[PDB]
Amino acid sequence: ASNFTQFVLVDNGGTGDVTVAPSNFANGVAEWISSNSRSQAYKVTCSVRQSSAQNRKYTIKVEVPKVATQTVGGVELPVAAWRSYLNMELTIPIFATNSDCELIVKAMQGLLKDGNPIPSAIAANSGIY
Amino acid sequence: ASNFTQFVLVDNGGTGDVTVAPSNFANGVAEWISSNSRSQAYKVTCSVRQSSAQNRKYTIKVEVPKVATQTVGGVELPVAAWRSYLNMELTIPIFATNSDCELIVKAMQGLLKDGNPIPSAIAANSGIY
Amino acid sequence: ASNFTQFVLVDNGGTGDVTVAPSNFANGVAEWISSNSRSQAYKVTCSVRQSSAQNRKYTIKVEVPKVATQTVGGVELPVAAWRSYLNMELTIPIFATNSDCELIVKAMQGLLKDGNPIPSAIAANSGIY
Amino acid sequence: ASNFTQFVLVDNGGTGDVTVAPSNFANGVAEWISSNSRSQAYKVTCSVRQSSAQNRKYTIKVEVPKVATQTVGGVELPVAAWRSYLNMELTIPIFATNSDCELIVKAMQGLLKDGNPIPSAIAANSGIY
Amino acid sequence: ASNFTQFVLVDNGGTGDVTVAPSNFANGVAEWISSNSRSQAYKVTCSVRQSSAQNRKYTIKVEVPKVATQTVGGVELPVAAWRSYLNMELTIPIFATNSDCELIVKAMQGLLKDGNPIPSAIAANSGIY
Amino acid sequence: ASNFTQFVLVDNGGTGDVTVAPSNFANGVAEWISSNSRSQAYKVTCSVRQSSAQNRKYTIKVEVPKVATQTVGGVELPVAAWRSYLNMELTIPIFATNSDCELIVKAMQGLLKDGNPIPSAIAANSGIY
Repeated sequence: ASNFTQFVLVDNGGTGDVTVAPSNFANGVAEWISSNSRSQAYKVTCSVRQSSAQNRKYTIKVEVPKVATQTVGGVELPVAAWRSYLNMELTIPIFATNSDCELIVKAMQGLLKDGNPIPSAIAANSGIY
Repeated sequence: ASNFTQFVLVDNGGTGDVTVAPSNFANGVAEWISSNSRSQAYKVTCSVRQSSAQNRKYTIKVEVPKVATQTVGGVELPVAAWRSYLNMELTIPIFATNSDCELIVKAMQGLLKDGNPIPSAIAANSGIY
Repeated sequence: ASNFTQFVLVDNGGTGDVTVAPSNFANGVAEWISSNSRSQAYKVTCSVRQSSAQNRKYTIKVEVPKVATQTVGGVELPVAAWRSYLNMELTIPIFATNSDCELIVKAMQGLLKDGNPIPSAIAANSGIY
Repeated sequence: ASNFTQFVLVDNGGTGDVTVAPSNFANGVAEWISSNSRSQAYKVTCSVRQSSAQNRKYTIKVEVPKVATQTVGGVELPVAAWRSYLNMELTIPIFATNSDCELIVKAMQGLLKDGNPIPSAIAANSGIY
Repeated sequence: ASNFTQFVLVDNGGTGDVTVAPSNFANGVAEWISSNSRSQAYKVTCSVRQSSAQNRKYTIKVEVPKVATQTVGGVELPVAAWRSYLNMELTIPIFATNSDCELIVKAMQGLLKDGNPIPSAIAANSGIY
Repeated sequence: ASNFTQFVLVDNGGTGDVTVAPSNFANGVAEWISSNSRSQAYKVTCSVRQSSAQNRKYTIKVEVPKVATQTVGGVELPVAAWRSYLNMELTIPIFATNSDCELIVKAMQGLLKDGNPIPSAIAANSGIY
């Protein structure tokens, strides 16, 4: 069941979608990037290992470019002002079955579903109030 | 209106859905828990802070329990056999607009969407290859 | 093309086969793991290195679990009652051609072919008699 | 009945097979040797012992020669230019049944089956890629 | 689709072409080798890393052997009389777009094109004058 | 056989080609540049020497400007953000003949030929996957 394929990272209704495609598999770490320069591209990485005696840990990183007032192909500095970073670590005990892992995935999807407090706060440049 | 509202963490189609409701805002950490004992409850937390002069960081955590009944000293108690922990750290520059933040949210949603490589690998107890 | 793919480790006809899938490639050690619970999963690893100026060395390991349920204090977990461990080391001089390597592989396959003394002894809980 | 018999180590169709024959059983180590010159012969050994109170351990070794003629000072001798060495150790708990042992054997056979990653890598003078 | 595929390193017009095929990806270094013994094989390696915060560096290496047969202790072995080593280091800023990288590739191709000064000098065992 | 002449570094089908012409021969090091400012020009350098007792080494350097969003004739800073560097060293044993050197040149051309993994990865801002 090979799964290292391109996918739509940002869905805009079919027109203007952001697709990321495989770009590196060194050290077993899967990497996707969009069709941009490295400084302006969307980037996704994922790897999994045995973190402890009874846990496995998925390490997932996503980089998102700032698009407002962007100059496509230009040199934008400082780097920290134009990019957002997501560092996500999912720790799963070795006892969890496929059904348990499906439940965990559903939990993450519900956490980030549109209209829910966490995505609403992030999208509104706000905290919890 | 306040964004600190209850939401469906795990959507099973209307029956058996896991709902978490606001439970604490002490020390600046927003907390949600399911309607269970603290030993067996689902948990969601979220906080935001000025990580540096020009960046803001969201810290989001979710706990998924595997419930069980444990006999301790001849008495049965509701416990969790194990818990799966999700830890998310999201750093956003202060220069990001609302549209940029919406792009970040859509990126995360597309990352965790059903059928995509990372959720498929997590549900299948496997890495990316 | 790529040989870091999933393959059938145990061929139980057409139904009930044990398939292992790539999970990790850290430190140049390829690792395959079967699906469902990690505590009960099969494991295969392989790595190759230049052991001396004139020799290359393969290190191959396989773990076969006996699946069982553990119940301690009323809490049930999926575990391996015990595991069987295979450790293989194969040394091949740099002078060996592809034909020589194919001959070595055929030698190993004939070593483990059904009806031969060593697989018969292993399958019968017996030694050489 | 007896498993200390001659068997085909390398199956080159029907003509040119490499057969090894019993030669020695000293110190509980069974040894097979192919015919013609000992300096150029194939070698297979196998022994089993109680490694711990709960484990039995098989030690299996195979030597594959590269046949050549050595000429020193005008005197010609049949020698092995070099040898490939396989060392296998398999540990099986005393609790394993005959069915469990057959499963272990099938696991090894599937490990070395043609088209699988590890035999392909060995036969192609290659690692995992 | 994966870009880790075999390719013709030396094009002789269809007969006698030197082909290298993927052979290893351990430790993040992609390796290609020709269908020969390791002692006499052609070799290509390639790796990429974040050399600094704003630059990426490709490290590309090629080995061209001059094959021979050496008598060692009265036994003839396949060796390389000598090897020619090519070492390429290519540093690219993260701000470079795909078109910029295509310009880099075209520059290298034009640099090594038949009839040009540098390849003519290399083929003629001479410098530039 | 004088060979220090201008050549097409980047071929764009005859229109828009990038030509580099001789610009310096100090210290015996041949240098080519395009018709630009030194900060924005293509630059090629080449020299050869006896590197060791049994090896000669060609040292070849190429500088490529970032063209996307370029301001022709402008002051672009930092320098490291607008230029890519190739450092290529070819080591050839003193025993190699003209035919061997032609083979080495063919190897380099095949390495960098369009459609092959290394140029594809470089042009796609990607590694090996």
